[PDB]
Amino acid sequence: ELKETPSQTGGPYVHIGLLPKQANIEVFEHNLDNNLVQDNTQGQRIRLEGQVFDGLGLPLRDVLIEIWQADTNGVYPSQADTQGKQVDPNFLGWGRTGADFGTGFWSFNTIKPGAVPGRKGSTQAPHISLIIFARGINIGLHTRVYFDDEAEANAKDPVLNSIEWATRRQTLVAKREERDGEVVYRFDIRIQGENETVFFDI
Amino acid sequence: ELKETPSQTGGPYVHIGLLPKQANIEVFEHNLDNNLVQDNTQGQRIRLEGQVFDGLGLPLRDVLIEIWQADTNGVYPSQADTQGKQVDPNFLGWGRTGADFGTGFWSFNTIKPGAVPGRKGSTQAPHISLIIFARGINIGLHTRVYFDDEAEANAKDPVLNSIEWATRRQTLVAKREERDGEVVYRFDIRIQGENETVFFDI
Amino acid sequence: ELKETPSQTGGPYVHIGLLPKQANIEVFEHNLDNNLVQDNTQGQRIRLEGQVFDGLGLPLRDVLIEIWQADTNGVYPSQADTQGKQVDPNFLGWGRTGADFGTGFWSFNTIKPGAVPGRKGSTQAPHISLIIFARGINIGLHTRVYFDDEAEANAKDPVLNSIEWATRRQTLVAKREERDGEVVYRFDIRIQGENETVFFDI
Amino acid sequence: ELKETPSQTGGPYVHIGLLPKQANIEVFEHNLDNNLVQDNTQGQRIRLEGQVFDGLGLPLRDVLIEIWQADTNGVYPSQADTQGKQVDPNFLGWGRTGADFGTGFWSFNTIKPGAVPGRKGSTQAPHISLIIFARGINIGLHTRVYFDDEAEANAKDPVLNSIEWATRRQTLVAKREERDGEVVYRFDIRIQGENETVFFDI
Amino acid sequence: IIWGAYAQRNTEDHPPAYAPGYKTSVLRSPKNALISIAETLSEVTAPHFSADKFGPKDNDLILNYAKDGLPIGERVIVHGYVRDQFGRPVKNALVEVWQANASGRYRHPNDQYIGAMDPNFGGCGRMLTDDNGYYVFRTIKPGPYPWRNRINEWRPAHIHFSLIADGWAQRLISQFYFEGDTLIDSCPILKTIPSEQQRRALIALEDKSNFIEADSRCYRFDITLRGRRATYFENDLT
Amino acid sequence: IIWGAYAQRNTEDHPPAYAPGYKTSVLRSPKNALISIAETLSEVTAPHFSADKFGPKDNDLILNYAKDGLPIGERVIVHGYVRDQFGRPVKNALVEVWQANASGRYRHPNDQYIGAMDPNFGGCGRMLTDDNGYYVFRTIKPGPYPWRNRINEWRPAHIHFSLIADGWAQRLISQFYFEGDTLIDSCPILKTIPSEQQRRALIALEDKSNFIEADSRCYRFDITLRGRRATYFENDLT
Amino acid sequence: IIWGAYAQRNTEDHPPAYAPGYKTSVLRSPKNALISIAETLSEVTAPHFSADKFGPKDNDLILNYAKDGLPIGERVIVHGYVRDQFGRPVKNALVEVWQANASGRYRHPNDQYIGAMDPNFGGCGRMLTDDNGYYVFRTIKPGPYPWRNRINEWRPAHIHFSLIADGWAQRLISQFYFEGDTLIDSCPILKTIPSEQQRRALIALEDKSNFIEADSRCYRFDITLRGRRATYFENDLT
Amino acid sequence: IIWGAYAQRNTEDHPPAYAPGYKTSVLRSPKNALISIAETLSEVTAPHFSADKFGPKDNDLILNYAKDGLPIGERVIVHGYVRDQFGRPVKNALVEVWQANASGRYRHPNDQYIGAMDPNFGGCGRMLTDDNGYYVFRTIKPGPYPWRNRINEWRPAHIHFSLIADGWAQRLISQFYFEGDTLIDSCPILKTIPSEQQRRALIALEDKSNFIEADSRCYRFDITLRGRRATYFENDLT
Ligand SMILES: [Fe+3]
Ligand SMILES: [Fe+3]
Ligand SMILES: [Fe+3]
Ligand SMILES: [Fe+3]
Repeated sequence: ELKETPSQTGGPYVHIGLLPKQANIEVFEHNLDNNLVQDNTQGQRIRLEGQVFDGLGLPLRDVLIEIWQADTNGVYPSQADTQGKQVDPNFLGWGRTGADFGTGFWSFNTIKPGAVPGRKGSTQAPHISLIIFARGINIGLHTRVYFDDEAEANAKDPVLNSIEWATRRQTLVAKREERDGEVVYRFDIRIQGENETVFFDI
Repeated sequence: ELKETPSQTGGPYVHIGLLPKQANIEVFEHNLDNNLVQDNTQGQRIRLEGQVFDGLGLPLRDVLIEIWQADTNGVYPSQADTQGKQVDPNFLGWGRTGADFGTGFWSFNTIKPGAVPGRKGSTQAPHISLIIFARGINIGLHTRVYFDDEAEANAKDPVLNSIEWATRRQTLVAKREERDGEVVYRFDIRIQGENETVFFDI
Repeated sequence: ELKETPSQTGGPYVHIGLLPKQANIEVFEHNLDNNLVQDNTQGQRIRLEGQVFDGLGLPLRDVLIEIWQADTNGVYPSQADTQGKQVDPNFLGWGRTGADFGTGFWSFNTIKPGAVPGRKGSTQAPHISLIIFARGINIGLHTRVYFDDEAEANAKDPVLNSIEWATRRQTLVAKREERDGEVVYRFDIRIQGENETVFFDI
Repeated sequence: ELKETPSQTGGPYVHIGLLPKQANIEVFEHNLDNNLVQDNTQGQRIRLEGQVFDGLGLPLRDVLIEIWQADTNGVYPSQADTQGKQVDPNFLGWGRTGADFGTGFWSFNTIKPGAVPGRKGSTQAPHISLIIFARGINIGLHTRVYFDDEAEANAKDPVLNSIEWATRRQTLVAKREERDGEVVYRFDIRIQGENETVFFDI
Repeated sequence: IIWGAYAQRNTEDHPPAYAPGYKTSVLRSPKNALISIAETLSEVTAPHFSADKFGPKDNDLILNYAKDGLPIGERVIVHGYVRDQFGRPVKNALVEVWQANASGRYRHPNDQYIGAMDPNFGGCGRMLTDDNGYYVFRTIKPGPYPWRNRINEWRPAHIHFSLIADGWAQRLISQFYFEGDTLIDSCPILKTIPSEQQRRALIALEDKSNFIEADSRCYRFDITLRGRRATYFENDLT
Repeated sequence: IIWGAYAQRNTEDHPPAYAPGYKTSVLRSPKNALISIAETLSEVTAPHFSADKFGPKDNDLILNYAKDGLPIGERVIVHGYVRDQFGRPVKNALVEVWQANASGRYRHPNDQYIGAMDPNFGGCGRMLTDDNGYYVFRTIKPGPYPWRNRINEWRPAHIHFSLIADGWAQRLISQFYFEGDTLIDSCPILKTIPSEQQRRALIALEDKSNFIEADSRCYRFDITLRGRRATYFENDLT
Repeated sequence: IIWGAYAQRNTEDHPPAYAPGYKTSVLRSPKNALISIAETLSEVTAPHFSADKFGPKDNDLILNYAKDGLPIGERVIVHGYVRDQFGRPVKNALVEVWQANASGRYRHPNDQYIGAMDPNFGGCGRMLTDDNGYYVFRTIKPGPYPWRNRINEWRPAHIHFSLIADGWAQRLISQFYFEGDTLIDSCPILKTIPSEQQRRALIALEDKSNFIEADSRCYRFDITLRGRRATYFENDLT
Repeated sequence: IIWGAYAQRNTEDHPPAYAPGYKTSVLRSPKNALISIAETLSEVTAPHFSADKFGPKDNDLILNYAKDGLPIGERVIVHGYVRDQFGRPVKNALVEVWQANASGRYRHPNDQYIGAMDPNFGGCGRMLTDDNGYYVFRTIKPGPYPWRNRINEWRPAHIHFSLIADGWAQRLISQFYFEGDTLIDSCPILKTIPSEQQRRALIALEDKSNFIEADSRCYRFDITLRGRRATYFENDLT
């Protein structure tokens, strides 16, 4: 048996390789980005945005974020999804973005995901899987984003209920807002300190 | 090549050897102290004072402090100063003091230093280099003291601007006060915790 | 990665295994030989002949020679030929012979090859690849035979021009003769000494 | 005691570093060259020229040559000369040149040296010390150039007489010629083979 | 075959989050332990990237940004295999790489090192592994880079890489180094990895038989991702 | 897959041409160094031999020359695999072998050794490797042979072999020996090979589980040829 | 010669600030990493102390506080050289020392140990190194001292020392111990130093040829400070 | 002191002239042995070069050919000492160096390698050693270079150097390599040197304390020349 290749920080220039446009490098015709909504994509459009803070309360302006999620019916656009249901054909389920170098704000344009089956016949509340990479972070940090308007589903979610310190569950719930008809969920991530965001080993 | 001799704490009795008077030992005719102002020394006289706090917010009553600084024209009384300018002949540039065993207060009587050249043609804002030794401190901690009335010079200072967490820059600025015509700069040092003072590896 | 099996001399009896007829052993119904011309083979028939000399100027009477070459249009009868052209279907491209035990003369009946593409869009002059094995020779010696009536093509040949000692290029050119309407190219090989034949590491 | 740093070939581009002009690199204001005659230099002007041949009889077109010699009175322009005589003040005694890339010819403009003391009260015939470096030559080869018009002095020369194979002594004698009033000594060097030039370990 | 969960990540084979010798980790590491969860469909699935969107020079860092001429530096090919921990090839995984140029200079707004920029070098590439888990790209060997951790800190020459494969649980970003670089032994980033054998797993090896004469050297570097276990009894994934 | 050139032959893994301890090499070795060339289609191609022309006993040295009875000597099977240096099987390669009989006597006009000739033994065979690169032949173990290098020189028992495979650059002739023969350590021909590990690569190993009861012993011997590199960028072969 | 900056302090050669086995370091260590800076004139300069101000017995701890008689304890001379890391002598550096008496008792208000005070011993001295970087002082060997870290903690015999030299960056305070003291192996303060070789750099060695008959023993102890690099190209210090 | 002759060159510490693995030496090596002579004034003297003729950037390969910008590649300083075999410094010796650029490309008419040329790099420098035998120059680390010995031969990164010192007998040209380069072990030119210890004498060592932060690395490389013996009895030199 082999050992997993060890992780190393993405470093401060993670953009050169993963978001060349943000570093002003035009070498690719097709560029991966933070827009998961195609014209025919099904579902309600939402904007997910926030900042990532370090232990001093300062935003990380060099952080790279990716999200992975199911479509509107809770099916993953992946060959490993075993639900036997047809997934939305116009949905990648994944996106990548970088915090703005000046403000530290990051965002994605996506769709609110449907509920996905949990283990042993349970049902998971709607969520988006998120990972963070940056200078100073030796291994990508995994977390999840749940939605404050799904209180009933959140209360029965297996993963949230597996966090024994109940007070920390709230760090995983994004707050719904409405900027000009657009639905926006705000999710700030606190890497260290008070109200530290829960991170998972998945 | 040889390795530097490793540091060890000064320990609780650092006064016996470095400030015998504070320990009531009269063995030396000339005793090094915290008064850098001689009668003919040039410049404006100032008093620098403060306390050093541990991680519980309590003052260290066994701490030893030294300062090193330039004269009023920004020239160091050292053979290694390469400015080609004449230094004030009545100025050592260095002093040593201990916190009071009861209150924890420490002070120096010195002169406000002039601006010193920085690297690559830059100019440093006026500052005093300070080092702290005590029981519990394994290696002397280096910091600098800048002056709040030199806001314009501080804003352009190379070392202050090299601290990327801008919020921590303020821990290095002493506050000017005026007790009976005397100018006093108050500089408290917080070794650990909230508003922790910046320490440098020089 | 593995290392190539090391070479060893063919030894004095190399004929038992590679030309049993020359050693008077009839064990095979089909015997490999020095006649590359079949009745329907295309091209001009030529005879290639010569002797191989040792360092004393004496012929080797126990030497075994093989040649490998392209057909009349410069296509190799090999699956590794990538020209996309059809090769002559009645041509093996390879032959084997032994020097006569008494005189040391060797010969092949073949066809004059067409020019074959060289690297990077160049064109090679017509040539036959030749290898020599014998007692005393630890690794088969590779050389090439070019034709003196292809002076213009030879002058532009990449491999000949890669020999920096220009005077040695001539050892690789066979001389055209005409014995009773038959075209004969004479190519003597000098393994060692004056006018030593060029040998390649291919 | 330490061991001498081991020699390595100068390689094919020895000109970049030792004769940048021949490689078309103008980085130095003062360039070392093959002209040892300054306007006020004393002595008879001579031209020394020749070619260096490899074992096939072909000239080396990438060879670098230096010479070292005494002035017209046989004194070396070196602090290590112990004769107590004054040396010509307008004479370096050293020069460097490269063979022409096309013809292989090399030359120096210098002065015929005077006789220099040999060991134990002997007298050396007039000579120039010469060294050769090139791709393929692992250690610089040392030789000397004597003059055919100094037959009497050559016959008594200690170094020439130390060569026990008398027939090889002649390879060290250059031939005097006269091209338009100019005196020219021709000295060809044969690195290997017939009439191989004598090389010394000095 | 019915697939179950990915095997647990062995935390002792990776650096810890808090590693004081790498100074920026002090404020960017959680103080709470990670919460381990049992995997669901969310962790065992991942996106699919079609080869159709990749340009012909996406894996050729020597030519993909070349404008007026070739970039300056050492021509090298890097290749190898991506496998999971049980030795199975990882097919059609997205491999993205980025690095500095021959001077140790990154084409990034935040890099002010004096090492010279190369107008013909960009420094990023990508490729999909094939059915045998094989990948190959060509580039200029990067130069070591000074940075401020301690004042005179220098990263060994390295290429940053990222893999998105079959399951989100396999997501990994790391860096590989070059055989023999003396800076490898002093790097505080490489020293965040606890074991010497794991530090050696990030060193690409000189592959001499695969050098291309009068053209490019070659380094071999294999990558191992977490692997899925098969299920033969109860399947609790859903 | 687009194939490029064969990897360079590693000259340090082979004997040199001039090897004074093997006396006939003194006059049959070039004094000039070999000139290395970049490969073209001429070096990467080779002929194809059809199995149709091979007789049923071409790989059976015990019976292919038998007239009145069986040859005298030790019945042995030799088998193994031919691979290239990157481990790929070499398919349909022509393997030809020749050797002396049990007495150390060759059926050759120039052999006058007193060891007795065997009227039922010829000493040559051939075969094509299969798709796995496997070959197998049966023969009589040859006896060691005296020869005049120094006056009392003796070759260890050996079988001569030749391979014509996929590329002319792979062309190779060599000899293999038998595990345990004490003459192996004294042979000046085997000593022309510089390294001990390469000398050991020519020793066939006893393969006891493959002996055939009350019939024949068996030796295992694998052969490695030069291998081709694959090309992923410019293809300069033509 | 144009001097540039002092070489970077090698943090792995020194104790870390937070070292839980030395309990008072838990609240007196910064939680943030140190910020490294590029040196300026402020860091490369330092004060000068004139020999004129030093009394004749400042380096004689046996007599500088003696009133009615000699102090009780083991008479010892300690000497050695102060050099920078590139081996250059450190000239005219101020060396200050302090220690307990023969009982392990410090003449300090905060010391209440029952070990007896010695009315003829003070415990502090100072001296300037000479042009060869040499220093020499005489004292009474100090006794080991109990203290409250764990309840039964004992410091090995030690002398505290401080150096102010040519550059502020060289400023150093440490302690040296005596060859063979068994407490050296158990001291949590000495164990804050990560490497065994660095712990050994603080042990003064018995120097038997330099003992003074019927008078005093002698210990040799050298000290190494950070050294300045020379500049041959751009001088960015100012 | 009356100086006598230089000590005999130890031929076993140097490569032989004929070294078949380095192919061009086959035709460029004498077949006769060298004739050793007793030294005279001709061999113990050498020319003197005045510092006055050297330009200010002659030892700065980064800037001496820079036109529009800086050369691309790894900034490095190389320094060290030149001593004779008895350890005496070699003063005012002329040291000349030349090398390829970061791509392994030489600015020479005869170099056609595809590695890119750098318009701001020339590749040659020179300097005189000082009174302590010290030298220092700055350059771009050169890239390894393919060449035709065997077809896929590659020189490790190297800098060529030449010394003209006090006596003509000391005249030496050689090359130095960089610590850790894996090509060092395969180079047939380096392998012409018989002993492993002598091959190691050509490897420049990483000198980490002398790196210049955010600027350049540094390598240390010392050179040893033949030394003169002193005479105390008969002086037969003249
Ligand atoms: Fe990086
Ligand atoms: Fe103490
Ligand atoms: Fe045989
Ligand atoms: Fe070179």
